[PDB]
Amino acid sequence: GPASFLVSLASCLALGSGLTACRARRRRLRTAA
Amino acid sequence: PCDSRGQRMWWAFLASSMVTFFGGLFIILLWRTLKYLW
Repeated sequence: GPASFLVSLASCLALGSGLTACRARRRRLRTAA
Repeated sequence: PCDSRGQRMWWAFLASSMVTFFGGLFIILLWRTLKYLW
């Protein structure tokens, strides 16, 4: 139980961090364009 | 075959759920107390 919950939490946090990082550089690095 | 239940081991699922819930509560309370006690 707890191990699966921790795995799901870590996966969700990693996915959120990756999506935020991808969107951040997609937006700033192309502010002029 | 059939009739695969000779006895009951219902405690396993209940123990897993209870340990998950109570471990979450205990770790949250420990985090709160550690923040309180720096």
